[PDB]
Amino acid sequence: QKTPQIQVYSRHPPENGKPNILNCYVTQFHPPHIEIQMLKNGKKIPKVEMSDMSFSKDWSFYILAHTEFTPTETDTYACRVKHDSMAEPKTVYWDRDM
Amino acid sequence: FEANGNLI
Amino acid sequence: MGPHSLRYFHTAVSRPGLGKPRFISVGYVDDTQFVRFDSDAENPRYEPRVRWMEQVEPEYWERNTQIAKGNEQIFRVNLRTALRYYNQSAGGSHTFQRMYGCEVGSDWRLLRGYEQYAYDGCDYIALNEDLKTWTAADMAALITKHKWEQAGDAERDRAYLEGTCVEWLRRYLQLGNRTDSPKAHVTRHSRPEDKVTLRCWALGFYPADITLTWQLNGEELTQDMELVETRPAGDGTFQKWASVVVPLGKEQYYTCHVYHQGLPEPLTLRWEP
Ligand SMILES: [Cl-]
Ligand SMILES: [Cl-]
Repeated sequence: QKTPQIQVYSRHPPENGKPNILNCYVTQFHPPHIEIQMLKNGKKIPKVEMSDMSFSKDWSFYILAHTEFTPTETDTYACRVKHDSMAEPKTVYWDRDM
Repeated sequence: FEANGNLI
Repeated sequence: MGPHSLRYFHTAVSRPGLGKPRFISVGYVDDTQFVRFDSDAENPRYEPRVRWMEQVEPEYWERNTQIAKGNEQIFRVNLRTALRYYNQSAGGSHTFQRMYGCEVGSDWRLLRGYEQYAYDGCDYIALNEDLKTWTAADMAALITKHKWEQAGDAERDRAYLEGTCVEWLRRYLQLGNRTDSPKAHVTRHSRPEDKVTLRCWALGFYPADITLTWQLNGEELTQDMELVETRPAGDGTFQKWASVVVPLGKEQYYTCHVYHQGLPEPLTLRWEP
């Protein structure tokens, strides 16, 4: 059992009020069963396009969740991930200042 | 174009 | 182009009580997913996952559907065999994995081949770089090494990678109708002390193979860089960042270097307001 690492990021440098792709990249986990949760101030985002799963040379699994979104100064985003290796959901918020 | 696996 | 690859990823996940295992194959040309088989449908078929595969004749899909179902069956049998080999109880869920494939250079000959399996996420057996011998990961796999050596299986796997794999890779690359160069920026970030993080970003690049290195005064770092693994941006490109911690006021003694197939020459950049 390997723990999922989570990265949250956009395609382009985020500009307040400009079309962009948010991305939640969940990786290095095992077993493959996983429900990933893209969020916006707590609420669920509908129709999150999932990539197909695959795996690395150390055999652990990789998957990308990604949506379109209009960032704002006040609005936050996050990824809580549901996996068998954890006790409870692991949360990583979007660090845009990064 | 894919290959057959092997039986362990 | 020059450097290219064709790789397939196989996974079966068992579920006793519920049904037969779920088996998936996913194919990649370079760093682009192009085909997929998923046994969790009523009449599952080999399917395209990119635009430039959608015009391929039905016979290709049918043939690869039958090969994928054969691989499903092999994985089902191996999962049962592995329970015996590892003396595991029944009823749990387990995985079996295979990765194989080829890389070619500009001459279209095989540069490097791969053929390796894992059970429950751990090395089981792998073909060595010579494509002639196996490495068993533990005592359990040692019996498979013996069976596969007696049967001459390395030769057949070798022939596939040196022939079919490399030749179909060549075919796929003629399909459809190129490299995406990285755009780089350096950002500066505060820290509690009188120091600062310089983060060097590479964006919008394909393929994913890139090198980001920082240097101090045109020489190798003494500190360790922080970095993230190269990662998909959601539109078929990749991004990466590498970072360094520097004294406030000494930012410009440090430089970021970016190497990528697309670039005429490496990029050199340093922080700049
Ligand atoms: Cl079965
Ligand atoms: Cl240094």
